[PDB]
Amino acid sequence: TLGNDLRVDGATVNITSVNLYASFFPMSHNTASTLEAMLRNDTNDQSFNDY
Amino acid sequence: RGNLTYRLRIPVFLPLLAPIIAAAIGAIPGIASVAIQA
Amino acid sequence: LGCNKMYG
Amino acid sequence: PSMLPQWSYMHIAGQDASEYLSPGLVQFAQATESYFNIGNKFRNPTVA
Amino acid sequence: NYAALAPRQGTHEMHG
Amino acid sequence: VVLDESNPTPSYKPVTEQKVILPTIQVLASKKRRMAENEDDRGAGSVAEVQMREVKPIQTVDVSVPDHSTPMEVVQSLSRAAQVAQRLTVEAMDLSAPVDAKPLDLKPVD
Repeated sequence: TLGNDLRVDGATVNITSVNLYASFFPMSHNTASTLEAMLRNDTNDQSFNDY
Repeated sequence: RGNLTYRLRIPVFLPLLAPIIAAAIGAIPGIASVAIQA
Repeated sequence: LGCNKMYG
Repeated sequence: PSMLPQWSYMHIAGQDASEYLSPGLVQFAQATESYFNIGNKFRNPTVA
Repeated sequence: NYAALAPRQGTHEMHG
Repeated sequence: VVLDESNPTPSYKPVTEQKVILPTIQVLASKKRRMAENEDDRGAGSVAEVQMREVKPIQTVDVSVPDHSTPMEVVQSLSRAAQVAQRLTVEAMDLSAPVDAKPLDLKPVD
């Protein structure tokens, strides 16, 4: 809440462990393979724009 | 097993005669758990 | 189906 | 830029996602929209 | 054709 | 008419001739066997075994049903099954596993 300089006030961050947690939809292997094959085509390109 | 055994001599991918015979036997009300062996 | 979300 | 204009390669002034996606992919997305929602992964132009 | 004016995506209120 | 008369199993003896299906069907009874511990051991049971025999250049099937089953009903059912097998020897059977449903959405439209 104050614009105090935490660096001189004394404050440290000691990161112990960093992990990556991914969630996979357990879709059937057949439909997942079909979706992958269809999305590997050039016309099925995913487009994203920064808000 | 049973005293009587029936024999069919059909003149003759995926086999179909054995499933057909199994389904026909299972259609009998008094017979259950048809076993297929080759 | 697509999305058209953008500032402005 | 060699094969397509940039406003078409980046879907800024091209066709809808219902028109430039594969018909099979469009059908798949509309069939699985209730629980997987592929729809927000594609962009459409919306020009003025 | 009036589609040029339309943006390209690609009155019964009376009571007391 | 009537090509094979081999009787692959010696323990079972024929009781009727190789009647033809307008394949051929032969009914074989079983010879005497060893002692049983008790009389309620032969017909006791309901499982039926359909044994497969090696192809003889024709295929032979050994179908064994429990005693209580009616011989006429068994013969008629076996004859109908043989007729069906002869007629049919498809896509309907393929539909019931290795055709899938969601994968059957790229090919129909693309």
